[PDB]
Amino acid sequence: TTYADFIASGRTGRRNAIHD
Amino acid sequence: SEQESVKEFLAKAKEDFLKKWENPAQNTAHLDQFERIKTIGTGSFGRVMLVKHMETGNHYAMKILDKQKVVKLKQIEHTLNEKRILQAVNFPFLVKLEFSFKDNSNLYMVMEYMPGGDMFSHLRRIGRFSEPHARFYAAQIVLTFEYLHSLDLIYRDLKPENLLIDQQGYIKVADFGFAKRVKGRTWTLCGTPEYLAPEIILSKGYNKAVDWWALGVLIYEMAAGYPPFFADQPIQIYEKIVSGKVRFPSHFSSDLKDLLRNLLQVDLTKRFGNLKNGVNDIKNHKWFATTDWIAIYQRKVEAPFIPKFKGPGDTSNFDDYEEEEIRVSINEKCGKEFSEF
Ligand SMILES: O=S(=O)(c1cccc2cnccc12)N1CCCNCC1
Repeated sequence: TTYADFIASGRTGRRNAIHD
Repeated sequence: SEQESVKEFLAKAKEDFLKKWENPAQNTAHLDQFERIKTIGTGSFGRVMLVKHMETGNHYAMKILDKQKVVKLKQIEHTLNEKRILQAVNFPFLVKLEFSFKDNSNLYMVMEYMPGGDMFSHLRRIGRFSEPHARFYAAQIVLTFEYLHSLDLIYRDLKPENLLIDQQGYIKVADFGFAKRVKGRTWTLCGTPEYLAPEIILSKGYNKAVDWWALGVLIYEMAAGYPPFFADQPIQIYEKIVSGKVRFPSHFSSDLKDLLRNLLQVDLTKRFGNLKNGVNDIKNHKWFATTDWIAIYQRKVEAPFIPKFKGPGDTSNFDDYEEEEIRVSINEKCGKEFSEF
């Protein structure tokens, strides 16, 4: 399932802003 | 009728903002007035600490920025934007800046403290919000963006991490590191990968419409429990964003889907919030038909969820972080670059 793929992904924690 | 009262509200709100914008408050406290209790977060840049103001016994969230670290990351102009905008604004779902000041080493921004934590913690933990629960929060962002954009402000970092939940269960937007007062276009690559509009990814030169795209991401994340575009690495997220495909859970109502296709619209002439009717294309949408906008602004609507009050200075709703000492050098760093702070 999509939920299962997200929860096993490396981006379920707090996400940092990006920049140049 | 309705729209002329909104107009009147916003004209008065602009006069208020302009006075503070052209004449910013400055040096309104000192570090020694605050007792440092605990680090409760990290933002786009810097760290945020629970503190207690001695003279009142009020608790506050103080953001500390190392001026030398800010210069190296080329955030000088963005941090001046951030403090100048936040001291000037005033709206119920914007966190209030109470004091700002600086010393030889750091910049400080002391804000009202929300012990309930952010939407991120609560969303991840419960998995996903119901549609009514999601619309309650979305409505607050829609009005806040209505307020900010009327002042020529773009926000540029919407995500659950930046939305604090107050003791009434309403939102405060809590990080302005990328906020900017611009009429017309701007070009800086900034924001968070999952939330970036395609025009940002493609180095294209953009406006306020990227905030409405980010709203679509937020609503989707709140109602699905995951973001519309996700992968293990940012570049894989950017490909999905630019592709122009999006897939919705089978549980999304047909109205939600139709709101979201109009917010996550790659075509800027077709993206809701951007068109001739601006924000009213969103506010008058069917997904929002149940929403009473004045009752939301006034905080009369019953919140879906109210964080557990364990005290004025309780920190159990935030994670634990590494405690760095505040070191104030005996020499002034970066005086000229930050003189207006
Ligand atoms: O610690 S915070 O930075 C923070 C910033 C500004 C004001 C705050 C007020 N109360 C709590 C936390 C606050 N925060 C927690 C998650 C990280 N993103 C922003 C919200």
